[PDB]
Amino acid sequence: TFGYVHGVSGPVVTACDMAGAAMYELVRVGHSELVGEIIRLEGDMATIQVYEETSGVSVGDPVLRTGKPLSVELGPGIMGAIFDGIQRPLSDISSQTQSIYIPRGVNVSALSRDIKWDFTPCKNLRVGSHITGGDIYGIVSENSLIKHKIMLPPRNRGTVTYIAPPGNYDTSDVVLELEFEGVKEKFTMVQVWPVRQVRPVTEKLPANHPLLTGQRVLDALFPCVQGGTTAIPGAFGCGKTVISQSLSKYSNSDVIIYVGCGERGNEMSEVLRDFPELTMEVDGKVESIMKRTALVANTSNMPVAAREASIYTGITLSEYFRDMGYHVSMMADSTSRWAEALREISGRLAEMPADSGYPAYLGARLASFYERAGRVKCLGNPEREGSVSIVGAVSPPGGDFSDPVTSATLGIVQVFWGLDKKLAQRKHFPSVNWLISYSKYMRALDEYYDKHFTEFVPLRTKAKEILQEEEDLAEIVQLVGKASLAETDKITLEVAKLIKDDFLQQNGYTPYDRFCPFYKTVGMLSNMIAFYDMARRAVETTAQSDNKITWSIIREHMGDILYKLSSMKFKDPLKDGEAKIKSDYAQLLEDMQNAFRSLE
Amino acid sequence: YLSQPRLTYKTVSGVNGPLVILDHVKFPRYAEIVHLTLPDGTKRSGQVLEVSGSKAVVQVFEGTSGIDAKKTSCEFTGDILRTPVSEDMLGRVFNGSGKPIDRGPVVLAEDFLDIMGQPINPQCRIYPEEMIQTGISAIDGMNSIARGQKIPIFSAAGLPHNEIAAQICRQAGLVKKSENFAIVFAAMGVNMETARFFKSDFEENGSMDNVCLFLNLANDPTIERIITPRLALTTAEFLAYQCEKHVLVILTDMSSYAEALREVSAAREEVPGRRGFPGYMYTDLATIYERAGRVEGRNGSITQIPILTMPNDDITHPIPDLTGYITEGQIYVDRQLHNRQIYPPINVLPSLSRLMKSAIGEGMTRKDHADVSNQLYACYAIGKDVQAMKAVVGEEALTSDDLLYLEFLQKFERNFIAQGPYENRTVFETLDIGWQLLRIFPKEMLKRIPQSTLSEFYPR
Amino acid sequence: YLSQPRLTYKTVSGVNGPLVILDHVKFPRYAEIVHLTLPDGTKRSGQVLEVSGSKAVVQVFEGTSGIDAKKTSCEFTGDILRTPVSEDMLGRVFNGSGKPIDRGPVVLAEDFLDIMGQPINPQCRIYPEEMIQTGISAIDGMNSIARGQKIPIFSAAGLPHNEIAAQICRQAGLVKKSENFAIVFAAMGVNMETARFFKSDFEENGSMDNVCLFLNLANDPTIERIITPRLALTTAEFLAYQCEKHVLVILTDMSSYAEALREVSAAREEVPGRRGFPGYMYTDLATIYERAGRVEGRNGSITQIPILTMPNDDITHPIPDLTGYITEGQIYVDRQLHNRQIYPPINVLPSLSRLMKSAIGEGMTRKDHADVSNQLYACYAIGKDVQAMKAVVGEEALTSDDLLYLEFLQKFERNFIAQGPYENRTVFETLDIGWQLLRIFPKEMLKRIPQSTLSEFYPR
Amino acid sequence: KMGGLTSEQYHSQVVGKIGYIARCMQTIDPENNLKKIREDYQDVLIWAEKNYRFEEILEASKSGKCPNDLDALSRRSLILQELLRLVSSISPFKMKLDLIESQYEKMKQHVNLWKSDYHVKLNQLNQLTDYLKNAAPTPKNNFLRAMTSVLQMQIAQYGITEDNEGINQLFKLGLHLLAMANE
Repeated sequence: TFGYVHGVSGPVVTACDMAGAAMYELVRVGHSELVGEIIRLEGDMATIQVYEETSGVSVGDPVLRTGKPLSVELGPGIMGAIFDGIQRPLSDISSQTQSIYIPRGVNVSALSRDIKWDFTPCKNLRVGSHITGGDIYGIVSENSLIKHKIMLPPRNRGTVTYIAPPGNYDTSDVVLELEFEGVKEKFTMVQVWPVRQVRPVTEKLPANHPLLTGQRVLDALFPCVQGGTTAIPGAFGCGKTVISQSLSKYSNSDVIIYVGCGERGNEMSEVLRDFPELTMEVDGKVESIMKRTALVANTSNMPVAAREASIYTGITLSEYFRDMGYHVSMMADSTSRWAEALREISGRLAEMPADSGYPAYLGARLASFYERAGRVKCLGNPEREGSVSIVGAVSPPGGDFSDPVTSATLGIVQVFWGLDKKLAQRKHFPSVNWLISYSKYMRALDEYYDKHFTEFVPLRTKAKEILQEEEDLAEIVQLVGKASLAETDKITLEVAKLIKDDFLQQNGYTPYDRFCPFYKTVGMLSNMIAFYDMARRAVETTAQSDNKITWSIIREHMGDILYKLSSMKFKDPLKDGEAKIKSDYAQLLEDMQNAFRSLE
Repeated sequence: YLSQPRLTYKTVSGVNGPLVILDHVKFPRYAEIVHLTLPDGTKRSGQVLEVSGSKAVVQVFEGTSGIDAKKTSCEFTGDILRTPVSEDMLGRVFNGSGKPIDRGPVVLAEDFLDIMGQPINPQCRIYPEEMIQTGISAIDGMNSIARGQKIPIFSAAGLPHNEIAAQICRQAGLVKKSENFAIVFAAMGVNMETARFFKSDFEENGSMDNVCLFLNLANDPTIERIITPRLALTTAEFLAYQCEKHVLVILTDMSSYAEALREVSAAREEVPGRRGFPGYMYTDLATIYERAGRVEGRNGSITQIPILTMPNDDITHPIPDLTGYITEGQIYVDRQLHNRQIYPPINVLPSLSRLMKSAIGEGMTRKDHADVSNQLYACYAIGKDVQAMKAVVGEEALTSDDLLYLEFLQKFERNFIAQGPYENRTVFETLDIGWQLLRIFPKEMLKRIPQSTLSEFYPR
Repeated sequence: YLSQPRLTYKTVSGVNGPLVILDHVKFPRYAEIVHLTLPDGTKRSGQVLEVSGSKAVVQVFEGTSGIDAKKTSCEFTGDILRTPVSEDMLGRVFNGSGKPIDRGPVVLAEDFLDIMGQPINPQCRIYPEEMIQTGISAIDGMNSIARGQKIPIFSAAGLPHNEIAAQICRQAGLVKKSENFAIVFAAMGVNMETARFFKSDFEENGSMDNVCLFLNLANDPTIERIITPRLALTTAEFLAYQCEKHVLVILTDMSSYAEALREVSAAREEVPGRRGFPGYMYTDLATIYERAGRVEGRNGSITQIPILTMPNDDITHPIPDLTGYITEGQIYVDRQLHNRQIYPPINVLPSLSRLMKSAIGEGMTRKDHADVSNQLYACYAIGKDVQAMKAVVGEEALTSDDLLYLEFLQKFERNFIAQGPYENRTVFETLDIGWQLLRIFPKEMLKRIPQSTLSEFYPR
Repeated sequence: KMGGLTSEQYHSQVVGKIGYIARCMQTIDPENNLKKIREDYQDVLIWAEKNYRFEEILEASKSGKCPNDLDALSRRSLILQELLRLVSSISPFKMKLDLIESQYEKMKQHVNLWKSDYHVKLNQLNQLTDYLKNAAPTPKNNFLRAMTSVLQMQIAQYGITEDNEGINQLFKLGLHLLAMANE
């Protein structure tokens, strides 16, 4: 090892005496050991792109070869940690140096080698067992929520020569040692994986289970699945935090991985303040979400090669926790700020531009990234199954979905929750547009619904029809004068507003509307569409009978039924049980049926 | 045979981009094939892109991540890329480079064929004239397809071009006026949903002992998307011009092929064309599309149906624009018709088939095919003109004939185009529907149909 | 320290452009500082720009005129640009390279700081809370600025943004609830009349003791324009994070900084980028705009106010477009308001402050701030629409409630926006003016003010 | 091997799965008493009952002697794994060799085991069992422990596959008490 510096011109260092140095390997330049990466070889010389500031590097300085590309450390110490695109432990730099800056050429391990971890081996394993790549051979009790499963790296195999008893070990002790063909491998609690390589699985399964968020919209009208791909608009004043807060607090996920890819300086200071404050309830107790969450945090002035490799660090962490058997949901905030760092890294290398200056390989990257999500059957013996759900965020200039990044990401992803600012200014929350949003996972969730909530899909189609009809009846009510209104259309324009105001609108600052279970959702939609059906038939039967019914009689014969409909969304799911709310909704149904028979 | 030992060089002069440069090579041969073994034992393969004296420039199919200039060992094969080809390849699944991914053995070759092919003497061809009946009235009745044609599907992202393709595949057959296709499927850069869809649809709505798949997915090497359609087409040419079968080749997302091609071109700083694509993209797509037709003396054929995705629904982008200059028509899949829940969402005005005039008519389908087609085209265009005039002058400023056109438009889009995804319309049913649509107008408005055809077919 | 003697070289091997190429340099260090002595005796200064073996390429600040390769000497300093910093720098005028231009001595140093600086740990920064009071009601009252924000001013050529900058500089301070404050001013690429105006206006309005002025002129070396904002921000960081003051940093015409960046990029033989400017301009602007904010454990802040001129009044030029991706909000200096003889010509409809919600409220300014601002914005937009309708409908066919939205317009532009270049209005005076304007409408028309506040502040 | 299962990788995974089935068997029945079950898995238990090294069974798989259909092995392994889960969840109590084979062949004939409701009820029972491994003596912890022991014995006496509404009642009662606030 130990080449030397031959020339420096900007961020580009040239190193001599680097004979056996691989491409895209990482190196440390100078006496402060700045981190850089090899981008070209020529004879005995290597061309290095340095990530930090090269100001002060002289000729003859050392160059240390690391031997591996950009990789991540995977072991106990990830939950509640705060990293960046290079996986530097920000909250440990902050406390070991006692300065408010990130030092230049700082070399600290991502997982601390001081904590003693509680490790218990697999009770069936003994000297002579046949263990392959992926097998869980121990468990570290990370915290009260997450059990950390110790797995063999995906490429090893052999017979157990030694396995450690239960006890306390740090992430440097040899906990396993196996043998193959006369060669020994020692393995500790931490394994290293390159971030640009997909982790192996046994098979990629189709996604057929819902991702419960807790909002009535996004769970009825635009469903996502466990293993899916979503995209939202990341803009100012659109009410965007509902998505990440719902995912973190009330969701069926086990592990959460949040990624900022070059956010503003004060926008990161808000996430790093809010996220350690959210809480969940588990087994009756209240715990912090940072017991099952990891954050990757970059700002606009951090190295451009960390604002680009952030997405890969995040997806590798989530693929590491998917291989244990968990269901992970990753969230990448402002994927556009990643695409811009991509374009800038290209520009530095003097590469031919493509449409709008972005590199040639933009759609290839954006597609091979989202192809890393999904449900899988995990490699290894104890027969588990995991999942990774990716939620990206795009920032189109002025709400224009023609930028190359927005066009590509809308071509790829299957769901699209369209947050709107217009609805936010009207105090309509969650401000989802319901007219430009979509979801193409609705045919995969068909055995699930038909097995668990049989009478739901018809209600979904009916509600979508009603909400579309109230909208394409707009010029009819403006260019004409609200009077030439067939009674079917009066019934629509009233019940659709009932839906818009008492189903699609939810308020998190309450004790009853933070979380809406799905039985409550299907009940609240069934009562509304059943009303609609009965009130529509009552009118269109007595069409020519000299007893013309109009909405004016329907709104006077049932003046409390309508209130109780508009009051369905106050039934607490905790202070009232599930059978109680079911019986209340059934009573309201029978009262509706009565008060509709006592009208004919 | 090549009976001499192979030479192995550890003399790498420099790695850069996707290109490795070797020196001290002994009589380097252009387009040769190289086998590289990396310092950690992994194996990759490359092709020589330029030779000069003792230097050779190899382009690795899997990339140059991990290669060094002291321990990577390259072994020169001594010959161009030849693929092993047989007839057992029907009923098998390979990846984009030709290895088995269905837990079976490697191909026991009947022959070894050069995957670049050979341009067919233009004198030894036969003009294709036997019409394929796809059972889709928007293609059969207005953009008819002959057996031997090359006709792509111009679609966009999010539209249903895959189901259109699979329906053509499972419904297609000759016209019965008074035995089957062997499918070769290559996909370049697809996602797992698409491969699952096609595999499930082949082995359910038909048979899988007549299909040969070459699956290169979205998390696979980019530079190996360049040789996948050529492997597919070499297999097709062996099955068609030597074993005398009728092959149907489906190449999915030529856009991903074109983008891998742009990436390799930009890697070594060549002259661009529009929007950065290499200047030789026409001459490169033409070596793929032109391997489709019939020849004199042999009873096989090759019908190609590429599938495209037009960026931003723009048909002037380099990919659709250069594709339309090479192929014999195109089937245009529209977004405006998808948003109205119409299937198949085929817009017939930007569609075309260049071999229709010779495949329809008396003794082939029926005497009146061409006139009905031309009249439907004229009426559809005038209806779409009226539809845009009324958006300015209002509903109540139109004439008595503009309303006839606006009625034709609705009934055409809902009765002729819209079909249903498992419905197989014989071409005579399509022509009867066309005449039922043309009877909206008095026979004097139909100014493209001769009089002796209107005397026989209009009153009925 | 550095106790080894320095080396002088008489080994100049080339001169071209602003670059001198020296050979036989012992261990050339990148970005080092060099002192050149010309054949006759004049002394110039330079910075090492490229290093290769025993060879250095020095960029000379004052040019390469009269430099020959046989008698010019270059003495190498041994280190990089470190500036001296102390608290006595408040009340002084330096030039772009940091030497006194106010007839005073040199800075006696409290420390030597590297002007490149290190990034702030994203985990130590906290959220901006209190308010920075500029004394301009168009900014204070409706586009409030928080302690730690970064909010630019967008203008054009000929518009009066330098007088706005001067008024902000000589009025800004902290809100007097019921003062550790300093200002660092960086003028880049200004002509001599602008520099005279700044210098005299600051030093004669009795305020030049909480100001540090860095003046860079349009005929100064173009390398000093690259290091001017980094000296300004190094001084600001010393003041705020070691002496615990509240610093406001004003940087005038970042467009001139971008032009100097383009020049020193093209000197490195780099191919231009999109529309002229380098491809790495985002990172270079971000290493400037992100040296700001509050931090944990210190009682000081840094607030930044970049000022730009939009070339061709375009909002999508690279400089405004990239400054929008790093900063939080914008102020707009308008040309229709300037031609109508209104000062300051600030357009409040397109302007925004993304962190106003944090700067205002109870205990920071007053409990009625947000509602007064919302109502003033609403009434202003409605009055503009009313003045649009008045031109086609006629002034004799307007309502009585549309005649109120047309008196509010005149009174708002002439009494609230239009201020006076030497008139200091505290936040409470601004809000009282807002209420005097809102009392034009009956209490029942002010829809955006809650009734619990229309009871306390309306009846006065 | 659709995408990443190289020959070396595929056959290493096969050898690992064979070893895992051997270990699950040795744990589910240390003293041979389910002769029917140890007979049904004979072709995969032979390669472990006599000592072959890792490479010997590896070359046996590459040749073709030992089973090498990773999917068949996976679906045969999930059954024994869920059997071990059922007989190790109810640890203090026990089950006798008639109900064991009853439940085993009720699992063997399921369409998809991972989509069954024996899997679901085992998930629920294991949730309850895992909350009580290091709990703190309290009212709700003691109540959960009592109801959990009653549930374990009822499952040891009846079974998990067939419907037994006492077991369902105790299940939903324990799962509602577990998620009840400790205040």
